[PDB]
Amino acid sequence: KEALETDLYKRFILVLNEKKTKIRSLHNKLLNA
Amino acid sequence: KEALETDLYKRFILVLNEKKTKIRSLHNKLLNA
Amino acid sequence: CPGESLINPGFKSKKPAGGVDFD
Amino acid sequence: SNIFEDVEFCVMSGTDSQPKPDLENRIAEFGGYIVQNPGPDTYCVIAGSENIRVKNIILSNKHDVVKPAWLLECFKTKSFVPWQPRFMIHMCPSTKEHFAREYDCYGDSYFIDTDLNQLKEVFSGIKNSNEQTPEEMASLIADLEYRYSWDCSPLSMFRRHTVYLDSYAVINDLSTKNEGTRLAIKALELRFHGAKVVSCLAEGVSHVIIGEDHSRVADFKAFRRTFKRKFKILKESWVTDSIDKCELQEENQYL
Amino acid sequence: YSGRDSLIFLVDASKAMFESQSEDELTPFDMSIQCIQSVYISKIISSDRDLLAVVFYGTEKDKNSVNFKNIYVLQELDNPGAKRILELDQFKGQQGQKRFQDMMGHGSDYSLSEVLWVCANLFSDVQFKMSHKRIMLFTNEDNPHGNDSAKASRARTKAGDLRDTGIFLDLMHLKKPGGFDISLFYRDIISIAEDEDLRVHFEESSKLEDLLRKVRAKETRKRALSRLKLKLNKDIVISVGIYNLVQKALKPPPIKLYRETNEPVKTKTRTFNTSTGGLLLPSDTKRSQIYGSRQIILEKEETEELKRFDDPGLMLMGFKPLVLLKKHHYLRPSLFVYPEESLVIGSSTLFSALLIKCLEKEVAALCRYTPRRNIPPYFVALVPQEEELDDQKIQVTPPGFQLVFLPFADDKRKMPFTEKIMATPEQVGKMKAIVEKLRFTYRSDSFENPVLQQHFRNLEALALDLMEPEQAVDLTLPKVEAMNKRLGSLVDEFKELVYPPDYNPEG
DNA sequence: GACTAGATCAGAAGCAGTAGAGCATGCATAGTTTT
Repeated sequence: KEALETDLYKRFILVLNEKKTKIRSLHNKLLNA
Repeated sequence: KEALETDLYKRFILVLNEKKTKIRSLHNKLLNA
Repeated sequence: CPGESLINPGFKSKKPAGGVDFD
Repeated sequence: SNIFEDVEFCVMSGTDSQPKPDLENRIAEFGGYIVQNPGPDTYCVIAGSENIRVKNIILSNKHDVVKPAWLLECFKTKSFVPWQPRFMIHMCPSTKEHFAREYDCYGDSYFIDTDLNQLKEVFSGIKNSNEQTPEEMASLIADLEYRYSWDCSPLSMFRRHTVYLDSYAVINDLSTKNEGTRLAIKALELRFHGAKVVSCLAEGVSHVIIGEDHSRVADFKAFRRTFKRKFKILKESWVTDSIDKCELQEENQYL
Repeated sequence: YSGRDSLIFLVDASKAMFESQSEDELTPFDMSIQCIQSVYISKIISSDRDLLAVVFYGTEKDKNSVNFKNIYVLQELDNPGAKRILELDQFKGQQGQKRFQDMMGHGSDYSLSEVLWVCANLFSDVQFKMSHKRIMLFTNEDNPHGNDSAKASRARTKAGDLRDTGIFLDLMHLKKPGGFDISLFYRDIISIAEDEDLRVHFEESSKLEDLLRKVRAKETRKRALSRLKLKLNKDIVISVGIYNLVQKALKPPPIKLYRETNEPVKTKTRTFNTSTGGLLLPSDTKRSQIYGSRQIILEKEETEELKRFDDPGLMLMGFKPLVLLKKHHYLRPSLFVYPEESLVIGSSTLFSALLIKCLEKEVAALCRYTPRRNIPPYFVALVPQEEELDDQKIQVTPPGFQLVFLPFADDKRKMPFTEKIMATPEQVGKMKAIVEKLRFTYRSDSFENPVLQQHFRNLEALALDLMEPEQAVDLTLPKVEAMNKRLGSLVDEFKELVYPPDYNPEG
């Protein structure tokens, strides 16, 4: 149980962080320019 | 244990669609403007 | 006849190359 | 059905349930101008087997490689479904730039919602990630639960609480384990439900479970008084009565 | 020795051939298939014009001209190819064994006489000329017919008939739980029963090791480059044959294929004039050369006439002491000159006498050599070559003459003048120690051409669709670690004694 | 009578080897330009 839960949560924080990177990049740079 | 995986996937999907709508709104509004 | 190749009759079975073998 | 009008495809994968000649025949029947060797014109390179030829095409970034499943999908729907990361395994620089805008480093995309199968495939895409430590992962999990309001889930509700047990004849001594009692199963079940079981009685302990033995209640109370932060005294019955309810019962009735 | 080799691979399909004695071991069927594939690859690389066939006995299905029962001729006698190897590959693994069982069947009765009859019929079907005819029997049942004596007699009679016809038989016995003993039945069938091949073998035959040893070098049958006339005078003439014992190996010439459909395309080069644009026959063209700010024009026929000096052959000029020949005067690979009695009768006696007397007097015959017509003559030396045999009496040096080309004055070049510096005895001794440390025995066949081996490996991988090509180990690369370990501190002493403290050879 | 089989010779095709031509890579040196 612990192994499955931690693996899934880490694997998903990776993807959410990637999307957060792109959305921050957009909202900041593409709005400033 | 046999249901925790679906429990996790449901929440992960939901957050992903919410922020996906966020980024879609950002992109569409900037492109229109 | 002795030491004959089993793949190509009429030719002697060439030994494998051993390169350099110091004494 | 001319869904494959004036297009070129090059198939170098015969190791499949359907034989390669069957693929050529189907493509020809659909109208695709099949070609036996890729060139400047070939639209793509179908290959379900990573043979030496496929690796050779991989080494040259001039051409794409599409899994055979794309052709099967095209035949089934009789429509030119666009390429997706699930099918492709190598992209020329122009295509890689093209996808980088509408898709992530992984299969998940930005402008199109996700489903269970898509997320499962994206997850299978990742290889591994083990750069974290238990404390960092626990803190991240707790922060996520607090932020997204997922504390109502049946599990992970013991995460925020550290639990100590009276499984040692003497407090703070690891050489007097009392294995062979219901306290072991209680501790293990608590940890299964997300509880952080701590083997050392640190100042950060917030929960303590005591069984039928009340001999050392005085010691626990004295330690609680000494510590700046006080931990409520609890009994093994509280967790047993709470598990069936899947909620944190009030500690006033089990102090 | 003229013709082609025809080979038939008989593989037993009994139950005992599909059982593994140990968990980590290869079943007899797997080993037989691996050997067949290795032989196929070796034949493709070495002799692609040879004929091979694959047959099975003991299967449930049947496929043959005679329509015998329980004999399936999977592949008839034909030139080897990648398609046959790929077809055989589908029986390599356990899944392959199940596929073979489903497609053909196994565990049925059989008669060896019918199998030999089918093999003979397959041999007769071939329309080419066969220099050799061979059959190999892969089996692990030393007593195929113990219950029926008549079947054994029929098999013995058929084997005798095949031997009379000129068909060689080999038994590649495979591992058996109780051991394979040839003395029960296979003494009569086997063509040759060696004295040592009579005891019970508890392990597979050693011939399988030879079969699995892949040969990746082209083998060329004996052929005479030319049949020339050696003229000791205008009246005394003998016939000789010229051979090339050493010849450089080249990659097979590339072929041009069409991209779309993958079929050969033929090329053709045509010359045309610019103004008119029509074709230009060779008779409407000439040759030019600019010397002294002038143009000299000669027809093609005259240009080829310029090279005509004398008729093809070898013209005797005299005899020279062998000490006057210089090793560092090598110009072209040497050839071999042998007698030939087909054209002139009595040449062998004169050639033998000349060879014997040249060996006795240590002299070489100087001659003028003209291989073909319209070829400028060259100067050659025929050095006697005695017959040298190794321990096993297998000839290693044939008897005859060694033809070595001698250089003209134009073939030599002038080297820049350099002052000579002689090393003292200490440095010479240190270098002698270094040389003695790295002593080794050299032979003509101790190295392989890495380029050709890599090309063959890549071609095989592409043809058979292997996951990765096999990487050939290059024996020509020096073993730096071994030399460093052996030399030890000798190199440091030599560098101290020969080089100044600040020399920096690299820069 | 009709028909076939085996021996014999020549013609033609395939393959091996050589010579001749063409196309990359380097660099050796000198010439020219810049400071």
